Order: sequence, then C-alpha cells, then structure tokens
Amino acid sequence: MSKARVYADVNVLRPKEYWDYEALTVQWGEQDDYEVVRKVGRGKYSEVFEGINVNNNEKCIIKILKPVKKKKIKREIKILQNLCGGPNIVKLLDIVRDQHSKTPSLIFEYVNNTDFKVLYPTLTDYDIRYYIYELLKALDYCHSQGIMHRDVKPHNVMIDHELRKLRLIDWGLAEFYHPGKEYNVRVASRYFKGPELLVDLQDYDYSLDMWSLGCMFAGMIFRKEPFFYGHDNHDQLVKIAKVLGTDGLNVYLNKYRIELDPQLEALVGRHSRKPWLKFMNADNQHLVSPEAIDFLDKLLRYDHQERLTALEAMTHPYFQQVRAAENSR
Ligand SMILES: Cc1cc(O)c2c(c1)C(=O)c1cc(O)cc(O)c1C2=O
Repeated sequence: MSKARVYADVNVLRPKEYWDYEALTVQWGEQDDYEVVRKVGRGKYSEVFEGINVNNNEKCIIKILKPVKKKKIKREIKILQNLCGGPNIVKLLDIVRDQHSKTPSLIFEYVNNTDFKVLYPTLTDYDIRYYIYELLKALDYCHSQGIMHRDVKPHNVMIDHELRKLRLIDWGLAEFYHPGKEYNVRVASRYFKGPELLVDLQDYDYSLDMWSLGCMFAGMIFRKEPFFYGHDNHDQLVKIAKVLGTDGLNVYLNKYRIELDPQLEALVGRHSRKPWLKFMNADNQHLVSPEAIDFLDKLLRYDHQERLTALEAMTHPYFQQVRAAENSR
C-alpha cells in the first residue's frame, strides 16, 4: 500500500517506446573503434577500463558487462539513453558488441575518478554540501524522468575534487517507476538498503534513493562509513532499529500493514531512539552542524513517504550557501 508523492505519472503519460526497454533494438557500434588502455576498477557485475577512440582520440570509459540476461542490458542502456543530458548523469557514447566473449560493452565519457576512502576524509564542511547538492540535482532529474537508480552509494558517485565535478553512475540496477508496481527488493547494496527492502514492502519508489543518500550523508558528516554496518539483510534492519528506535519501526509496519517475519522481529527486539548528536566526536565535529543533522534527519525516516524528495532537499537551508553561488556565477 504505497504510491510516489511526486513524478508518479511520468511514465504513465509517456510513449510506451520510452519505458518498454524489452521492445528495444540496440544499434551496436564498431568494436574496432575502441581499445582498452588500463583497467581502472569494478562496477558490480562489470569490469571497467580507461579507453580511447573511434577518431576523436580522447579518453573514455569502457564497461564490459558481466554476461547477464539480454533483459538487464536493454534496461541499463534504455535508461541511460533517457537520462543522457540530465545534470551530472553519466553520458553513454557507444554500445559495441562483444569483442571477446559473452557480453557487449558500454562506452561512457572519461570520469576522472577519485577515491571516497581517501577523498571523503579530506572533504571540508562546504565540499560536502556542494557535492550532495550536485548529486541531488542528478537524482531529481532521473526521478523527474520516472527512473529510480536503486543503488546510490559512495562508489556510484564519482567526484573529481579537482574539477569540482560529480557524476552518478552504474544504472545497472536502475528501473522505471510505475504506480502500484511491486519490484524486487534485491537491489542496491546492503549498507544503503532502505527499510522497505528489509521489511519487504515491494511497492517502493523514487524515495528509495533518498534513503540511500541519507546513509552516505551520515557516513560523511559523522565520518563512519558505512553508517549502517549490517552483517546481512536481517542485521541491517537491526543495526538501523538500534539507531532510529523500534517505536518508529512499529508505527511504520502498522501503517503499511506489513508483518515482520518471525526470526526477524526477535533479532530486532526493542530499542529506544538514539539522538543524532550522540554520534558526534572529535573527528566529526567540524561537519556535524544542527542544519546537517536536521537535513539528515529528514532523509532517514522509516516511512519512505516521509522522506524528503530530491527537489525538496535541494531547497533545504543546509544547502543555502551552495545555491547562493549559482544565482551569481
Ligand atoms: C554504468 C557505469 C558508468 C560509468 O561511467 C562507470 C561505471 C559504471 C563504473 O562501475 C566505474 C568503476 C570505477 O572503478 C571507475 C569508473 O570511472 C567507473 C565509471 O566511470
């Protein structure tokens, strides 16, 4: 029992050719056009390398999918094609065929990539507001286009601290939102899983990405990543319940008349709420501001419907200075 408080009819008002990724036909490119130049990472069921080009001869990114169903490949490509152009979203340049074995390869643009395991700890109070903001612009866009990312995490938020640039990547788990549809809950990463996924409220929506965002943010301001250090889907809910309090979860479970399975309810037991301020400590005092906490507090709400929307969040007084810089440039 749930609907999206915003952009719900986006796909209901658009041409079937928009969200029906199955009825797609890939206009592959020439493998010859691209050559691997240096591996650079991993992207969940996909190896990634820094490559070159067709005739431009410029840096790019080659993501050789890990042979999954033809189904998910159309999905990722389609969604990327719909989001091509939006603020801070990764732009797809090509979609060649399998040079080697079993899969095709997506060609993007060079993202000078930097590390959140070393970057984040150096970020200043203002650098955060700035990037979370830029990320928000990216989320409000895909959401405005009826698409949920479903895998927001530090890793899929590549920042170029030098160019002050940010890009949202890996839309391999992304999906089109349709009113009242029940999606699978085996999405995103555990530490950023919204409670909905953990109680099995399948008719979720864009608001899922906002919870994940909240998890990143928290790990940023409190300097404790991951913030919800769960050891498995069940312990993820407990690790959360131990912070937000079980009272909140009970109200949540009733509202959506969802019954928590045995073995899960016991493992969650009953815990009081923990004031955000109790996570403050030396290493994170220069970032934990009343405004930050308030913003964080409005992102991490059991009830997905209670969470802020990408658009609402960008107007929060917390980002007030970041905004006051674009209306001046
Ligand atoms: C869909 C998608 C688009 C991308 O542009 C990247 C990735 C995925 C990705 O997984 C990735 C991993 C990495 O370690 C470095 C990157 O620059 C990347 C990427 O740039």
